[PDB]
Amino acid sequence: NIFTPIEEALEAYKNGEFLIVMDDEDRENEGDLIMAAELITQEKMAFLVRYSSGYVCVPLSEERANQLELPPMLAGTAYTITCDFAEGTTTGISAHDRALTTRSLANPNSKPQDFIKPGHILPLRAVPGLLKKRRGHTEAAVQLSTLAGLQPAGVICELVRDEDGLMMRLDDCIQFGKKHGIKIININQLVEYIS
Amino acid sequence: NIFTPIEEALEAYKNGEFLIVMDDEDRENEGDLIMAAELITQEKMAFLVRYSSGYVCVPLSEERANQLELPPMLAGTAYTITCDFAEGTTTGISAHDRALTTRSLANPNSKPQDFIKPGHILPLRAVPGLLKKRRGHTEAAVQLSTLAGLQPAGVICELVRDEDGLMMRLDDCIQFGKKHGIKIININQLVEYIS
Ligand SMILES: O=C(CO)[C@H](O)[C@H](O)COP(=O)(O)O
Ligand SMILES: O=C(CO)[C@H](O)[C@H](O)COP(=O)(O)O
Repeated sequence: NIFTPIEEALEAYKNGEFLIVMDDEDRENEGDLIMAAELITQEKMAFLVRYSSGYVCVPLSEERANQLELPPMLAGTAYTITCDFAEGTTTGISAHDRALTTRSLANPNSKPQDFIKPGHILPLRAVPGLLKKRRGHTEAAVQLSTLAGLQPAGVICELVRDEDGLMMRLDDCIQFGKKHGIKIININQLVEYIS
Repeated sequence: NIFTPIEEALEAYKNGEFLIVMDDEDRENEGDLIMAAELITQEKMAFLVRYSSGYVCVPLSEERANQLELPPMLAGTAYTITCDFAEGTTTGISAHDRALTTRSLANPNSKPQDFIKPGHILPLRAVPGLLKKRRGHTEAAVQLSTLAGLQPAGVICELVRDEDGLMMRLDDCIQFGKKHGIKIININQLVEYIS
């Protein structure tokens, strides 16, 4: 009575909804909002930023990051050099611009030269094999997109409490999901489904 | 009747208050919260994240960034490789951790090896000469800290509207300052003072 079955969650994800994603069933886990990169709108980005740390990340497969010439920031969360999609952005940081950059990272027609680096989005490199190889939120995002038949790209950020800025643990995530009509899943659940 | 005189603003800054900082007097300017890096607490970081884009940046002088071995992210806003202060942080992204990292970047006793890279704070390299050479929010932050007799390090983020995630222009910044008891200045004002 807490977690949504995966096949129902995937349909929500396919229809451009966020999912609240926990590591497993533990009450002390902190929740992330995750949705498909190609489906994030200005309004949905505004929502994500409003209720999160605002350190908005875009999980991509290593292969896709390689195609887009987004190398690891250095040579643990696998940050690439940051970026903005050049055409149609100004400040880069706005909900509109962050959403556009995120959709562009998912778009299979995007080219390396279409992006300015550094920028205001944080792409992440998901390991090949995804959740079977690393049970990270990065791998979860790309896995969800893959299972949904979408481009292997997601967008994520950590839920934070309005009251005090503490990250939302399970109880608060359940409350947030109820208030905003967002389904909750956990990574263990996803691993079980694909295994 | 909008902008606080610089000497009064500096005293507020010295006492660990944020300032709302605009480029000049134009009503279309978007506002940033800026405060001294060494003075930011868990609670003040929570506040900054709550009302901003959450893409929290820490302006440092080039000399200080060089000392801390924080090279430009690539070889426009001058991002360095991101970082977390290692000791006393866990997730890096929490208000507590982001605040600690920010204070640590200001601390003249901090050493390069004290930080993990990449991380969850975005240090920025302010150009030598600060606002006399580049009228950026990066240079403004380091200038304010310098004028306040503090370490040449600040912390900044863009104010965003709760309603729709649009960046706060002047009118909304005035409202925000009144609601939260935060003074407003502009960069042109600061340039005039130092010139
Ligand atoms: O959720 C997170 C860590 O709690 C962050 O969103 C991170 O950017 C990606 O997570 P991971 O390192 O688990 O892939
Ligand atoms: O305020 C900003 C741009 O509007 C951002 O905070 C940026 O990180 C630093 O600004 P600048 O490039 O002006 O130094």
